[PDB]
Amino acid sequence: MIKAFLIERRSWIAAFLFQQALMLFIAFVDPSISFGNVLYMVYLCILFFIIFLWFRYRKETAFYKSLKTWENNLDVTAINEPETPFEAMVERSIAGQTEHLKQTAARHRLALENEKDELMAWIHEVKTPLTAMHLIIDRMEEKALKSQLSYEWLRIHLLLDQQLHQKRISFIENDLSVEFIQLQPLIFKEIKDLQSWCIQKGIGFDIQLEAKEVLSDAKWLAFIIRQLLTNAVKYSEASEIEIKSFQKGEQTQLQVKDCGRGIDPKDVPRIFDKGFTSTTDHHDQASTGMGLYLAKKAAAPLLIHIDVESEFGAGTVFTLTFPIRNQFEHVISV
Amino acid sequence: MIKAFLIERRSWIAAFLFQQALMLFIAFVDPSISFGNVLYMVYLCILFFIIFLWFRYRKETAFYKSLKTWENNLDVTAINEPETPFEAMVERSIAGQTEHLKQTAARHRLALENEKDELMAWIHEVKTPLTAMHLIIDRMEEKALKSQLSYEWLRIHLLLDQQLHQKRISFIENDLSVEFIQLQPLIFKEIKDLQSWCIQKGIGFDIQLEAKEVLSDAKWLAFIIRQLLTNAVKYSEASEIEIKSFQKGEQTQLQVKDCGRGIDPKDVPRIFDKGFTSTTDHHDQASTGMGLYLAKKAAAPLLIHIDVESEFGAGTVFTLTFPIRNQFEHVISV
Amino acid sequence: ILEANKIRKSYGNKLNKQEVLKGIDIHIEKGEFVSIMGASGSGKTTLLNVLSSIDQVSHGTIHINGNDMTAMKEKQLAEFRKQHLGFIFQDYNLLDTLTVKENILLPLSITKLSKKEANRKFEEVAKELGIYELRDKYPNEISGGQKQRTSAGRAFIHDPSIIFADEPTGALDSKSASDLLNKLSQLNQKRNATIIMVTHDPVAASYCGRVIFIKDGQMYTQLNKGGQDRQTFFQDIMKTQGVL
Amino acid sequence: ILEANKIRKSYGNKLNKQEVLKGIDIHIEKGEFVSIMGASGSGKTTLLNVLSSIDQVSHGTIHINGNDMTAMKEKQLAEFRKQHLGFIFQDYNLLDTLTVKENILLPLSITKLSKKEANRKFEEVAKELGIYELRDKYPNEISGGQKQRTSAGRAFIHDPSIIFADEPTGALDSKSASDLLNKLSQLNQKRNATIIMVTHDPVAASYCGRVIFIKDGQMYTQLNKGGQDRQTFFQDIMKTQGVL
Amino acid sequence: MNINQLILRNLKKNLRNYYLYVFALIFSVALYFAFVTLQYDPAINEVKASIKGAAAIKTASILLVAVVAIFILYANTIFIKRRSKEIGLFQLIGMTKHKIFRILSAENVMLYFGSLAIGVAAGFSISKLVLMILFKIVDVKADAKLHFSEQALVQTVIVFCGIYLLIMIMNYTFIKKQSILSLKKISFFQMLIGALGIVLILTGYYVSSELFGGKFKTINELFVAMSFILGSVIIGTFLFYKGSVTFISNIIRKSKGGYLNISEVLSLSSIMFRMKSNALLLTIITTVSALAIGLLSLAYISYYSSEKTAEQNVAADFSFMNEKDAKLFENKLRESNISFVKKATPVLQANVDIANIMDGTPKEMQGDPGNMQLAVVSDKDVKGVDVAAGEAVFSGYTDLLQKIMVFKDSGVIKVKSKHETQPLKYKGLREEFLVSYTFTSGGMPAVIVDDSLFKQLDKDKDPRIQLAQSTFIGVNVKHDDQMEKANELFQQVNKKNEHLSRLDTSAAQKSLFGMVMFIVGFLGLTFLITSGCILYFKQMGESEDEKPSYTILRKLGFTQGDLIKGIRIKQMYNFGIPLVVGLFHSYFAVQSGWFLFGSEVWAPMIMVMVLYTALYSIFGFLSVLYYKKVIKSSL
Ligand SMILES: CCCCCCCC/C=C/CCCCCCCC(=O)O[C@H](COC(=O)CCCCCCCCCCCCCCC)COP(=O)(O)OCCN
Ligand SMILES: CCCCCCCC/C=C\CCCCCCCC(=O)O
Ligand SMILES: CCCCCCCC/C=C\CCCCCCCC(=O)O
Repeated sequence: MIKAFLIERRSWIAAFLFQQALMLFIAFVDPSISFGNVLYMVYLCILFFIIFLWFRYRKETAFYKSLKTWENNLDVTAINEPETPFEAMVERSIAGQTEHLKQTAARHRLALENEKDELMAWIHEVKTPLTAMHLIIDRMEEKALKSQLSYEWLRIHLLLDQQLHQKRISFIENDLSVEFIQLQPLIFKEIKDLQSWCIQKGIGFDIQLEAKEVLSDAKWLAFIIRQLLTNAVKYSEASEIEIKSFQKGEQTQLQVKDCGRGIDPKDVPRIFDKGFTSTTDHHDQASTGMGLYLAKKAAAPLLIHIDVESEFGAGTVFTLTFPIRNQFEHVISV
Repeated sequence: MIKAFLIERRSWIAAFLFQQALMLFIAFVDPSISFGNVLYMVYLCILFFIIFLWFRYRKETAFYKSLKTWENNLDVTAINEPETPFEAMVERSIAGQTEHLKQTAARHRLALENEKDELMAWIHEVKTPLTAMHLIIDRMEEKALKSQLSYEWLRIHLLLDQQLHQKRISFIENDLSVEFIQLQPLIFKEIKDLQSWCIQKGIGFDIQLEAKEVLSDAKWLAFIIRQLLTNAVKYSEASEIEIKSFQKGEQTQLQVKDCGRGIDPKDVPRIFDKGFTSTTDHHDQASTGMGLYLAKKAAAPLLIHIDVESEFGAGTVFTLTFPIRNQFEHVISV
Repeated sequence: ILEANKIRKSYGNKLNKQEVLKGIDIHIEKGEFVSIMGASGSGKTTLLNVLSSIDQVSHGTIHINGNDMTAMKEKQLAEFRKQHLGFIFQDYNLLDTLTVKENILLPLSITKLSKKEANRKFEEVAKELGIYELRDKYPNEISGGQKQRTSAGRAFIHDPSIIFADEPTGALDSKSASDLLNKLSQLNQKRNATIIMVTHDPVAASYCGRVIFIKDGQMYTQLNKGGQDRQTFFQDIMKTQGVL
Repeated sequence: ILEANKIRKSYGNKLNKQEVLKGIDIHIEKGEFVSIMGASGSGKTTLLNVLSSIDQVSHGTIHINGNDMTAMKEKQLAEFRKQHLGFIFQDYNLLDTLTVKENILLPLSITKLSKKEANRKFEEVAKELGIYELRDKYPNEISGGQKQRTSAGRAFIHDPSIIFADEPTGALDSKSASDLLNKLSQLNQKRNATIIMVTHDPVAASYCGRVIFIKDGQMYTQLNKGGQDRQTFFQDIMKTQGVL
Repeated sequence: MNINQLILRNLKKNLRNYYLYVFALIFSVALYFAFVTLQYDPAINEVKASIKGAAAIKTASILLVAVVAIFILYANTIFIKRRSKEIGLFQLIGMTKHKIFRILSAENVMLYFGSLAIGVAAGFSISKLVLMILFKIVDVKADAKLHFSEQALVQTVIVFCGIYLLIMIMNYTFIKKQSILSLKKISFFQMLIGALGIVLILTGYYVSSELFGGKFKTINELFVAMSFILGSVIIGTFLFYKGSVTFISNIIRKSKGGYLNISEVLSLSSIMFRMKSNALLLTIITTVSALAIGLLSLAYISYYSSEKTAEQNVAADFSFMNEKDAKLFENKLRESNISFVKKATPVLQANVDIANIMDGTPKEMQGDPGNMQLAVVSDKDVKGVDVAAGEAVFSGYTDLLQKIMVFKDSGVIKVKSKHETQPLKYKGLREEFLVSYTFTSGGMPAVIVDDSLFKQLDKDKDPRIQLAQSTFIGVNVKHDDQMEKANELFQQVNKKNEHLSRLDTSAAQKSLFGMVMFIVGFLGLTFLITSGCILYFKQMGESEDEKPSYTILRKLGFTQGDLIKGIRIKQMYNFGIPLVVGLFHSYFAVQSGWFLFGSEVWAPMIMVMVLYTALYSIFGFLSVLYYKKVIKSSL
């Protein structure tokens, strides 16, 4: 910063040099003043001025280098504390702009909180009507039209549950609760929830649970089981779903099998991708293609591995590998 | 700021004074050099230095005071273009900070607009199955069950319409379309839309419209009229709603009157507030209480005055004052 | 007298965000001896720090004696912290070169109360804490259970509005701990002075009137005692701690 | 590891002579955190000088892992202590002209080890002591606790067996002292290393597992803790220090 | 770890901390080079006085080098004791004792030799300013030239190489002596010590008040009082610091009660704790400062009154004792276009007894009281007074003799004639002088008698005590004109230089005392710049050994704006207490023998004390700067 400092202060230096130049020049018009002595004076002034300039340089060219230090890389606190009054105001302005940015960030956070609160308000104001509609629907007599109405109600109820679980996958971290789960009551509850779809599509359930106890999150395990059963029912017609749970080693596994169309091998690794919809059938457009992705995302913290084995024209096999009991102590204690 | 400048540049003044003292001393101790010329030079140079200090003060004080006016004001251009490299560095740093703030704010706004669009798409994909159930269910035979189902469907559709217009109230100005509207067909359509509730509650309608043609926007006016009729139906039991539209001077007045429980005079000014719910009866808890607020907010861009005249135990009269045709000339042209 | 709503502190290294306060709301009536206790990884220490002026608030507001002090300013905050809010640190913090009377009278020397008023105030304070016979001893000659009493007397002399005690009886034996707690309770009973105290020892907090169980930056219920003996409240506190 | 048996130091300056130590017997095993507490004027510092091989001995047999410090020369003894011992002092001795990394890596610069192993050792030590983020700061701009933690970590870079440590709490407040003692206790459990603290502060000594009280010949009492909860042991050590 | 990097970083740290040491080295080297260049200049021979002129600069150089050597050695033994933790740690790490020596000796030779090389180059630059300063105190109209004088280079290099060798030998022993270790209430003794110190100092002053005048009436008794006073003052100064400060501070502390603010806390704690430890240092500083100030003030007092003493010593502008030489000088003045006034008055050397007139003691012997030599003149030749019979009037004032021999009012004077004695009385004392010092012994006044009485006294004319010439032919000059031409004419009149002029004596006195003033002033400046640095380093250590206190205080509510305010008063007291004692010593040294030198005081002392105080204060402020630097980093 030699050149920058010199350009910054090129008036005071000119003042002093003009002083000494005038002192030398008044030596040629006055016979009462010699030349060597005046040269000596100018020599003892040049030396002093040079030393003073160097010291003032090395003191003063620090803050404006700290400013360039802070500009882009890192170290928000790089700027040195002001010592002269002039730098104090620059520091105050920068700090004021920074705190203004922080206040804007806080206001944006408040706006996001308000929007999310209105989102849950709408969620509850929509979730009450579904219960009211179910209560009203459970009063009718005819077969076909009532079955269609129940199918529509179950479709909307499942869609709203998927949306609520998608909203809750952000806060699953603070809502996890691991305990012993009995597979048979959960499977019966899922079957009862999906009764209308199975009745309309003529799909039965084969319950063979060798293992009856599992260790995971009951709510999310029920979510995954319900999603798998819904997918199997939708993608299969006039087929029986075989649900088998067996203990392999020290880890429990649950298998759901359907005799539906199956998944093409080229799209099997991409079934769990977010928003994925198969182009094989036009009816897949109605499917949101979000249940598998949410189930995989929620199963990862639960130490459950999801495997898919699908052959076209044969069916699809889904297996969930429950974690060992000892692996949850590290989660409860920490 | 005189003191703040004379304290910041004390070193140069001290150095100048010391140089003058050195010159005087060396001139004194030497017999060759006289001792009047140096004194006269000292006096003249001191006065010139005073003028030079004033001149230097002016520029830097002006620029820095401009910068300090910039930091806390509503003028972003209050910073002058830098003339010396240090001010260039300061301006560059401030410009970089402003660029970062602008980038992050733009990213935040674009993101939030993205979730808003996704939410709107979800709302559409949720309201479509309501039409699906309407199409499926407009075939019922039993009178009471069909009436109850129609009442529930109408309530849900009214909730969805209120939510849709709450979403569109941020762009209502971009949806305005001035055209001549026949009030009678619109009122008949609104009455036929609320047929189920009136059939259930035995509510009749009296239609006496002296004025038939108005100038406004179809969608928002229809929404406001539907909300007013829905509130009148909900707050009335086994009463006939009379709608009167007559021309008063140069402004069209539309009156909505019902023979329900009315509105308490203390609560009359507060109905227009967002989310207001009457505490007289617990049946109003399920009501959002935002339809009146949405209607009032939509009436302002339409230049329509909303009047309220209610009596406790008698009924509520809702009056809408349409603006003059010539008052739309200034809005349409712009 | 204290009133805070939706307080939130984010302590991070500008690379990792780990909030520790989740919008704590607390109300304290003047003349109450409340306590804050619970767990070891919570932010109760940070909560006590942020209630005072030692640390700012990232999101929220706090009111002391009605006077809002949330906008804050260094020269104003320092004056407010000096003119009120007596403190009792965990450490003794006694200047060794000075005697027991100079340490007590030093905070009052930036007000110029002449000499008679200062002597009268010191007489009144020292008559109640039982340290009047130690007007000339040095801190390196008295027992470890009397320096804490001297610090408490220092904190109580300029009659502040709210007194923040941060683990007072943490490094003392049972006898001196009980003596100091009894002295604190008597001083609170006689002259109206709110004390907010953070303790890890249940029998130390048994002398209180209210207890707040901060857990993971949340509220997790509150106790109130009331018209009950110290023993039953002690057992209830122990049971509540055992539940957590 | 070490065995104290009839350890005595000779004297005889001018005419007046005193024998501070009059019989020393300790038999301790690896993975211990013994605190040789005592009383003022009992020559505990002299016990450090004799035990740490800093001061030459005259009587008694001491075996450091089966090696007697009287069985080799002064240069060999210096090499033995520099390759098998580590020290922590009351006041940290940190050069200002170096960094927090170079300060810790200075002991293992003369041995001429390859850079990668030294970097790995510093990485693991700094991560397990919590100062890795302060990797290249200067000791001018760090807190009081971090300087002492760096000094402690310096004595762990060359993997010694016995960690001599004078009072590491002289110029620290309660929070920093508790943090440092917690870190030392965590260090003891992970890697087998004997720590012999010598302090006269019950708060610091309550973190140990064995306390030895020296009156004149280190035979007064011997507490053992066993299954306490860091508070009953605190009261026990207070009572033992107060009975005499 | 690339030891060179460690050495470089240590040197960079050392430069920014001890900069006063570097400034002192450069100043000392420059001044020594300037004196050695000035000594060998052939133009120095224009300084003509009793002392040669080129043999005093040698003494000044020898005096200067010892002061510089002592200061350098003490500073370098202060510095090494602040590096003991580092040495202990390096010995624990595994380095030998022959590598620490190199590590902390290679970062010092570069600094020392850089200072030595820079100082020489700024010493050839001030070698003419020193000449011009010298040729203005002694009035000489010569010219000064700029040259190098290569002998000064050799002398300076050799001297400072020897000093550095001593430094290195001193450093090595300390390193080869270190061990691997090192890594309230007032008694009844301090009260007695303080009381004894104050009493001894006061007694020294009171005894010093008499000296020249009264008792001690010989040469082997005065040199006893001088030794007693010097010893008493030095011992009292030493005992003042050990006990007499603690007593006063303790009284002040246990007089406030229990109400103390921040300033009193800091000041009392610092002074009471630390002022006792440095007792030998402060004594040396105070005594040497007093000595320098007193000597300079006395030299200035003597040099100030040269004009008046030269005008008093010779009554007229010229004085002549031979008629042939006087007529020769008037002959040379005849054709010089300069007119003169000549006047002659006979003088009688007669002895009388005035033993009854002094108000002091008869023991002030200084000759036989009945045989004092006095000058007797008539009244007709005197144009100022008209005396009568039996009345005697004196001449001159001579402030010196008034204190030695006080004069009472009118009495009786017995004339010690051959065979008669006419009593007279003392009428009054005049102030002007009428006879040169040749005829009036040392400074004894002259009597005035009536013409009729003179006509009998000159008739007597006892020839036993008469001088060579009993006549006062002394020529005057007209109003201000070219006196210098008449001056060299007078110079060439007397090849034996036996007469007296009114300018040569003044010039000789001015030169003789101007040289002394020059030398003493420069040595005093060097001592001031030397002592300031030592005090600064001691205060640096004291400030670094108190940082915890500031941290504790900064937790109860106090801000830096109050800590610095207290530090101001602390530094004021710490740097002011050693100064007032020195000022008192010097002031009581000056006002006991001032009449032996000049006739006017209060002009020099104020100027000298003001200069000394200003320089001492500019050394004082930097300590406050260092304290401000330390306080900030004690959060
Ligand atoms: C004749 C009457 C004398 C009265 C007493 C006057 C003495 C008062 C003044 C001395 C002025 C000194 C001015 C410099 C002070 C600046 C302090 C400072 O920080 O200097 C630091 C450097 O310090 C130095 O280098 C000082 C070395 C020379 C000291 C000044 C002396 C210059 C020559 C002496 C004059 C020679 C002629 C004397 C004849 C009158 C700057 O920071 P850094 O070390 O570069 O950064 C560290 C890198 N990590
Ligand atoms: C006699 C010729 C000149 C001799 C060399 C000059 C001696 C050193 C003088 C001053 C050095 C510059 C001072 C440093 C700048 C800071 C001063 C300030 O801030 O007030
Ligand atoms: C007769 C001449 C008198 C000269 C007076 C000199 C005035 C003071 C001179 C220079 C002071 C320089 C102060 C620089 C020290 C910086 C402080 C620091 O950072 O350590």
